[PDB]
Amino acid sequence: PARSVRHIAIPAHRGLITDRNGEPLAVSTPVTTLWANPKELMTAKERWPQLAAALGQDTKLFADRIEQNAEREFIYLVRGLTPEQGEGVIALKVPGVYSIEEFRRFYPAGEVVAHAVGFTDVDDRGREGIELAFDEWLAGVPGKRQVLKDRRGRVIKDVQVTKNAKPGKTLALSIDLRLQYLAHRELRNALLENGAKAGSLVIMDVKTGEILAMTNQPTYNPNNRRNLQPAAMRNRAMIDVFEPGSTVKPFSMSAALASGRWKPSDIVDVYPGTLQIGRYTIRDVSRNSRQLDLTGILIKSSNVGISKIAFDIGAESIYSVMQQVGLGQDTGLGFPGERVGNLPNHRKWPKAETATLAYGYGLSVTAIQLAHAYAALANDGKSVPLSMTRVDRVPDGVQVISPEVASTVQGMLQQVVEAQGGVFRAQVPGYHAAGKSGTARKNAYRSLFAGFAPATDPRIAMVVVIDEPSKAGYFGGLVSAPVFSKVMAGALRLMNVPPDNLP
Repeated sequence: PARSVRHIAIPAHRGLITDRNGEPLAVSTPVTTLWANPKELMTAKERWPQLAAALGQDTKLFADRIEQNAEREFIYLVRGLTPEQGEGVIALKVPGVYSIEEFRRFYPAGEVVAHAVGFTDVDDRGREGIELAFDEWLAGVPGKRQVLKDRRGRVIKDVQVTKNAKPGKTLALSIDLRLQYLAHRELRNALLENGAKAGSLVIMDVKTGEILAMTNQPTYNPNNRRNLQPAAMRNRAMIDVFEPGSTVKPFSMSAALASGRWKPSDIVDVYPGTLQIGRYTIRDVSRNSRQLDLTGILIKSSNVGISKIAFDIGAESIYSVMQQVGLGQDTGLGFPGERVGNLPNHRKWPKAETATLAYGYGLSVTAIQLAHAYAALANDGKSVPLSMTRVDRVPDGVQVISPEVASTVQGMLQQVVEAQGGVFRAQVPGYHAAGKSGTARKNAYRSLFAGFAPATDPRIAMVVVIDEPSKAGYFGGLVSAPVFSKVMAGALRLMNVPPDNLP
């Protein structure tokens, strides 16, 4: 053809991702892509080696790429390039060679919030994390303009803009970058201290449903993804599913206290620390007990004690609490690769399954779902939907556990924390804290700690997961208690929460 009118897309600026206080997490930054019109280059062959060398490219390979891509009017040369870096190559005045400003994401907090924020592909489209989940919101709408191209498809005239570009929208996450740094730093130190391979830490605001922090290890620099492995890319808090084990006993206990049949001072005989159910044997972590009250069943974490309570109240009451606080359920966050786990139902709950459910072997959950469940218990038994975006108007939420029962369980979990002395305590200085440790079998396990503070008027729920630690104590869950202590202490101070353990 002697001429053609073509479309050129006008790229939109992608919206700013910030933390809840407007700290930048994902910023569209100007980049200059040197591009070439092969069809024009074929007229200036004596310039090629100076160009090649200016692109660090091999003179013969470059001359080859230009001969092969010859009946083409566009090739990329250096799609990275900064504002200026093209100007030095453009100063060469080679015919068929061009610079443009595009946009490319920069992630100022880097590895600290890699999994939450995610990243864009080389086409500036969401690939992982928030970047993918909110791609439409952030992307905006490419503009378009009509150009008249000569017989090489090079622009002679701009005819009209047919559509102006619409910038993408700013997005404020729920994430508090100050708490995220604290969590990231303290999880990394715990994994080193404890010789562990991986882990997760989730912080939630129990009143708003907001995810204040979500850190996984290992992590990755989203600015430099060259030699990344699947291990480091794994958003474990949302995709690793596990049996919550001892950490769900508080839900079983909530069902017991709602039933009309149990009070905290009631006694169960758990001797001799086993209970046979046909061919299955329930076995306690410690087997030195006879009578325990309901608080003691959580302090000792007796599987037999919670199983005997379950047989009495029926699995259906326990299933119903676990379902209502979201265990094995869709969070609605629509994060890419987010797992829902599994909360088995039955018409007729068999005896083995009644017990296993009650001590957290019947089901599978994510660290996010476990944090959300603890939020409901901390929030006087009211569940508030999860958010990874800043919550200005708090949704209604659902009363799933009576405030009275929630208050009683909170007080039992404070006693669980007060029972542990020494270096593996979850005790939070200046505050009353509440929580339950646990292990999940994968020999190897995940160390779990779930809790909330302040215990008498809760603000923050936290789940710690430490994947195969090497600190081989009898109680593997306690490896996660000091991390909870340090990160809870820091989070309450950063959020100016008044101490509830004064003299």
